[PDB]
Amino acid sequence: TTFRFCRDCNNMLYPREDKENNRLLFECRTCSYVEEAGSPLVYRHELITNIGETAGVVQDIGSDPTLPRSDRECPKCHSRENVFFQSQQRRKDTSMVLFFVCLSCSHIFTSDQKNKRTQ
Amino acid sequence: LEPGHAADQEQAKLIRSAIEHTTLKSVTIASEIYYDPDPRSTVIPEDEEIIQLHFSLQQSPWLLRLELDRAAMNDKDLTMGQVGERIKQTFKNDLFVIWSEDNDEKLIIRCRVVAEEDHMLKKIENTMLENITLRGVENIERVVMMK
Amino acid sequence: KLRDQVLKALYDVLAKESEHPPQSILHTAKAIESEMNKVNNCDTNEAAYKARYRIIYSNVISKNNPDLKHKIANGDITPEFLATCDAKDLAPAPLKQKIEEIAKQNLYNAQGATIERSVTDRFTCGKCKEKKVSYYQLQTRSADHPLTTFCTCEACGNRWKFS
Ligand SMILES: [Zn+2]
Ligand SMILES: [Zn+2]
Ligand SMILES: [Zn+2]
Repeated sequence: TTFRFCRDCNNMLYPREDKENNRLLFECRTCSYVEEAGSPLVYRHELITNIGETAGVVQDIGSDPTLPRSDRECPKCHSRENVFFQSQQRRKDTSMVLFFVCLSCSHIFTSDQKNKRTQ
Repeated sequence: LEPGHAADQEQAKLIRSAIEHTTLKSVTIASEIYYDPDPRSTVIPEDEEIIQLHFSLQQSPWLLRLELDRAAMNDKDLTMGQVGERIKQTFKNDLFVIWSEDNDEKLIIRCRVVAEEDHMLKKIENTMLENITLRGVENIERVVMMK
Repeated sequence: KLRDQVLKALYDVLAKESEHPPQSILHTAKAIESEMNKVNNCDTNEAAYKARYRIIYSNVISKNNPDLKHKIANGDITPEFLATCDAKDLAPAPLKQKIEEIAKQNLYNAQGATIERSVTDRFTCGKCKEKKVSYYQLQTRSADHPLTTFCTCEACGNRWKFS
């Protein structure tokens, strides 16, 4: 849950209650700043998480020799200069989907054929 | 298995779901905490359909939302009622508990509490996990079937 | 007695969603209350009655809303059978097929690892004397002297060793 800090004293904003009006307010507990809530959702604790992620591409990935080159045509620029690798979420279950970094426009196409991502 | 019902596939996954230590923690997806002030209409518009029922037929504003997964909830044969009836009899008649049904796009268990009540709503956040059994014997995690 | 709770639920729900059925109200609601009243058990159940019917008439406001008349019936007969099962399976749309599509995905999870190992026809077994033996190189003392070689019989269970 996106969490805001205040101005000036720059600190953690803790949610307190507005009794007389029935609404939620974040406040600083070393200063005297208080502000309204942009949402009613205060705390989230994910257990079963849906995840499947790429890498930290610096675009300089093309400038690393130890990365393999396949030969698919990139969806947009059509250059057969790809470099690929598996999902960087190195968890035990995650699958063997290859991610292709087009060395011409830095587009990221996959090998997947069951689902779809704009990620 | 019992002499007779030993070669029955489904029969096997019925006993399975009665031995495996199934906690509320096993089926839970996300445990959220909302500031819902008027306990007669939910702030969340994906819940509106729920309250209509549990009113048609004095507490506190700090709501505690729980999303259960349909998938896990049918490996170990359970239904929303059974889940909800279990929490409501752990803290008994001092935690306002409600739950959806088995035909909504998303299952939800909404409960409210009854002088720092945001700090007592986490004492109880942990009990609703590592101290609550649904159906199964304790210490028996994972139960595999084999022919 | 508390049939009012039963009363309003039907009448109100089946006629207020949309004003489109008039006066057929005093037959849809009226008819399917004694069926629940004849089963309610004025106590007995203690809510196992409520639980069903209450939660039945909430399967009526959800995403099946095209089919969430009917009501208008296909043999509204479903409610006496809404006390056993309770139909239940019968209430969703093709989200049924999803529920039973999940069913299969759960059986596959229950069964365990399958011991698959390439068998050789270059082996004699004692138990069944068959030609179906797998082994695993290793290990004790490799080379000089020699090296162990432990087989197995996936038919019979026996184990021996070479050297
Ligand atoms: Zn401040
Ligand atoms: Zn490109
Ligand atoms: Zn053998």
